[PDB]
Amino acid sequence: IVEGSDAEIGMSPWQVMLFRKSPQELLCGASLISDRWVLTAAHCLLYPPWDKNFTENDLLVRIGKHSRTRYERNIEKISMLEKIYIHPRYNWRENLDRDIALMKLKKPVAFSDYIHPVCLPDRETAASLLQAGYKGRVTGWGNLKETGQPSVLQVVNLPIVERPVCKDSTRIRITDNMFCAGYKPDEGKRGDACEGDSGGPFVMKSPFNNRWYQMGIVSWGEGCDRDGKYGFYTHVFRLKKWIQKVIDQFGE
Amino acid sequence: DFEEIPEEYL
Amino acid sequence: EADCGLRPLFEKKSLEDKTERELLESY
Ligand SMILES: CCOC(=O)CO/N=C(/c1ccccn1)C1(c2ccc3c(c2)nc(CNc2ccc(C(=N)N)cc2)n3C)CC1
Repeated sequence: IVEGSDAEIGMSPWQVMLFRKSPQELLCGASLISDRWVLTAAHCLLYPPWDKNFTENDLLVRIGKHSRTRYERNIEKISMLEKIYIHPRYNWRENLDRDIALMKLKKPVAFSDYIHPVCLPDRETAASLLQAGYKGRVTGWGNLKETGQPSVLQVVNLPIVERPVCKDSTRIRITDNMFCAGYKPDEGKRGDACEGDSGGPFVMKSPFNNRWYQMGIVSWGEGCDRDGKYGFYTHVFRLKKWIQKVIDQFGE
Repeated sequence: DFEEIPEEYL
Repeated sequence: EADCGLRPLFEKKSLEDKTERELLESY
């Protein structure tokens, strides 16, 4: 997270770390949506241009973490992957469209003060909050600058940007399954997700029921925190039906 | 610089 | 989920984190 700050303990209990066994390293960010389901970006698992195509056994999910590199004894829980499900229409060829994936854990994770699921938005929640200017929150253990690594989970609050502005900031073709966030050059404030943060959650706290909802998944960006550029996010609600069906098909 | 995690998960 | 989005160390004990108000002020 570029220009973020250290997370408070228990501030993001749904934060999950996609961790590679060999060599042991951070692969991506992710989120806890139930005791057996973790949500992340499809590109974290499958991304041919970067020679990425992990199988369940290559991965480990670390939940309840705060510190980046330290094994948090008596706090974090490390789960194994039973199955990986990538959106059947995720398009890594043209533009990372429908960049979403579900990972079912081998056995249910126990909730605690540091482990708790975030909500997925319903049509109405999405309609009211997914508006230009409304701020969401991005968290992760990714790079602090485009060109080090944090000691602790980082967090930054970023405003949703008008679609025309998002489109006019890049040569990439934006789809409806994406939204962008971040400050404009004249807005003064800054911050953005960066390498190591992708797959992570973009959440918003509904002022209607005071619950946190995951509106986006860190998907792509051109550099990190560059003036005139914005972080792009998978529109979670637009692809919820796929989520529901997977969870009600192979789910538990 | 990742600290060794219980070999039990590997 | 019936208890989703309510944090044990915050919402559950009516404590607010240091920057959530920034979010709410933008809505
Ligand atoms: C390094 C050279 O790359 C290239 O020449 C072409 O990159 N092509 C694209 C692209 C994006 C969307 C649709 C089509 N093509 C890209 C690109 C492509 C795939 C990407 C990507 C960035 N970023 C990620 C994941 N990591 C990531 C996510 C968000 C970030 C941010 N908000 N600053 C910073 C990093 N994945 C996964 C340059 C922006």
